[PDB]
Amino acid sequence: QRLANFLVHSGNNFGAILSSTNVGSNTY
Amino acid sequence: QRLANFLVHSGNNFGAILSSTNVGSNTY
Amino acid sequence: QRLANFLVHSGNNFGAILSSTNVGSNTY
Amino acid sequence: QRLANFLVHSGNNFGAILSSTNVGSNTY
Amino acid sequence: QRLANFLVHSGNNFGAILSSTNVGSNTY
Amino acid sequence: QRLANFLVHSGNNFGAILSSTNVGSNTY
Amino acid sequence: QRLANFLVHSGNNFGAILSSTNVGSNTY
Amino acid sequence: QRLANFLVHSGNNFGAILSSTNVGSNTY
Amino acid sequence: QRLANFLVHSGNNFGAILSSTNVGSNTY
Amino acid sequence: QRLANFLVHSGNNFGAILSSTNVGSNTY
Repeated sequence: QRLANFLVHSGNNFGAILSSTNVGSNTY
Repeated sequence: QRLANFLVHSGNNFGAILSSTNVGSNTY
Repeated sequence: QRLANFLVHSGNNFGAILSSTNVGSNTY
Repeated sequence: QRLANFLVHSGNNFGAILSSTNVGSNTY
Repeated sequence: QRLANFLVHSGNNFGAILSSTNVGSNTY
Repeated sequence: QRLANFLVHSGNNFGAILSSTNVGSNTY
Repeated sequence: QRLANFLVHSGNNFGAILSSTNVGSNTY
Repeated sequence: QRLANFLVHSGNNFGAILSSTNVGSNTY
Repeated sequence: QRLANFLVHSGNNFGAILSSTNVGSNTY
Repeated sequence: QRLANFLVHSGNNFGAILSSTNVGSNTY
């Protein structure tokens, strides 16, 4: 039913790649 | 039913690539 | 039924590419 | 039903790759 | 039902790869 | 400069009240 | 400069009140 | 500079109150 | 500079109150 | 610079109060 192909070429990674990132950084 | 092909070429990554990022950064 | 081909060439990435980003940044 | 192929080529990784990262960083 | 193939090539890893990382870093 | 008064009366709460909620729910 | 008064009356709470909630729920 | 007063009255709490909650729940 | 007053009245607590909770619950 | 007053009244606590909780619960 569902098919997916992923091909990634990264030289230098400082962020997110195929990732899920959560940052609160709230202030009260 | 659903087919998807992904091909990404990144040299330097400082952000998000194929990612899901959440940032609150709320203030009360 | 649904077919999709993605080909991306990025040199330097500081933002979002094929991503979903959410930022609150609310103020109360 | 669901099929997925992942192929990643990373030279230097300082962030997240195929990962799930959570950071509170809240302030009260 | 569910099939997944993972192939990762990392040279130097300073972050997370196929990982789940949690960091509080809260302040009261 | 900025002044704000909040007064909320809730009987039963199943959603968000004075909150900031983020839901990805993306599909690739 | 900034002043804020919060007064909340909740009977039964099943959601978020004065909170910041993040849910990935992504699918690859 | 910044002043904030919080007063909360909860009878039964099943969710989040003045909290920051992060849930991955990702699928690969 | 920053001042904050918190007053919470809870009868029965099954969730989070003035807390920071992180749950991976990822699937590969 | 930073001042914070916390006053909490709990009858029965089954969750987190002024706490930081981390739960992996990942699956591979």
